[PDB]
Amino acid sequence: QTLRIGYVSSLLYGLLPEIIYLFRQQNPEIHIELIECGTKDQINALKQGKIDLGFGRLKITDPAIRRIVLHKEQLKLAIHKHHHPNQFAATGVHLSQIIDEPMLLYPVSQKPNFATFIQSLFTELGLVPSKLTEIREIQLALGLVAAGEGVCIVPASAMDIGVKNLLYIPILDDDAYSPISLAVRNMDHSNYIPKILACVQEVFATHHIRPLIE
Amino acid sequence: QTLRIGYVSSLLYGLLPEIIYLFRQQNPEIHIELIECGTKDQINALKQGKIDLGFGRLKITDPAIRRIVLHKEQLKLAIHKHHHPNQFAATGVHLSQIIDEPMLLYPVSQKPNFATFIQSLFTELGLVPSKLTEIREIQLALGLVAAGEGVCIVPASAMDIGVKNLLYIPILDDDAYSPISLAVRNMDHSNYIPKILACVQEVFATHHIRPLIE
Ligand SMILES: [Cl-]
Ligand SMILES: [Cl-]
Repeated sequence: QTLRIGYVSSLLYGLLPEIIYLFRQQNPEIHIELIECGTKDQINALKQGKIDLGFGRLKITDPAIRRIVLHKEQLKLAIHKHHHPNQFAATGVHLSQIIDEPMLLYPVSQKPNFATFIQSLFTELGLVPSKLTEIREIQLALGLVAAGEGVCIVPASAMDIGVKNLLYIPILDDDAYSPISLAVRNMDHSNYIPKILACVQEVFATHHIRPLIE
Repeated sequence: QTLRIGYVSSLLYGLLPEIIYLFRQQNPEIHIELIECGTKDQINALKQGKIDLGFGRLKITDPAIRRIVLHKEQLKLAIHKHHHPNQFAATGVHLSQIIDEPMLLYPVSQKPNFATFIQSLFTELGLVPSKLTEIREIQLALGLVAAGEGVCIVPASAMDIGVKNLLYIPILDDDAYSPISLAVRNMDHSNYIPKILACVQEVFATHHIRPLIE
């Protein structure tokens, strides 16, 4: 049997690869195909049987799809380490403090996506970012911050991406988090679902994190 | 005036963003456009005036293009930290030791590219890698190593990419390095060329590295 798992790349800096690695060692018989797939696109891919599991980073719902929320990652503002030493405290900023700053969004894809999500955080607060640029993928955006192209809001795990000379400052607003979720077809009764969820639990426990399931 | 700079993303984990940042602060008047462009594609882009500077990671020559070699990055084998504890010594491996291992190449693009370069290192030694898979971009490949998909040869600066649970082992063969080079049109006499080269020198000196120029 072949298990097709959709994922977004920003999740590769967190616990997901560990989870897949553990699943694989526990289930060596199963052939695993990892497939890069945007969060919205995972819905249709699941429906059409092109993937069996979808790991995504923003909330999208569908009646045919069960969304299993694993964890909420706090958002951070990535800045060049010498950018605004006084007005951007290391203890954190509110989104209201950064509307004047050149801001990098990601990815470049058909919307809705993480770029529209981040924009919505401002919109629901009645804030308007003054300059937005859409960048292909998160790692590029962080590279461009270091090169002097402004600021970029990222999930906590992106703090470890190896771009030099950055600081990652907490975003203080309540709604500023990215949910890590696992999507599956509602009428899929395969044993790989409880098996992968068991692996999620083992890895989270290893790291002293309680997942939002159980 | 607008300065168009081509780059490959793997260079964002090294000194390049610092260099661009310094250039920018020293030359605030100049508008800078950073453009993602493969190393071979930078040749034609320079010729057609679509970029003015091309930062690449493999050796490609053209009579109309001046190639300025800045630095040579040693290659490393990225492995899951528990993969072959005895046969892959942390002190280093020869390419001959890894031909049986599932190997991830990158990027997926029209050849020649870094994937064909890495393949050529084996070929010139009379070695044949048993299983090669081409992956879209370096960060994905490293994520897939962590998830259990095998091994991946990367430049030294990619050791800092934030994928968890990897080890990066020296490749011992003499030809196993990636040259960082700056490409320009031979008949381009703009002052941004000596200016960016001066910035390269300042940043390298900051890091106690002697560049291969001067
Ligand atoms: Cl992205
Ligand atoms: Cl790449």
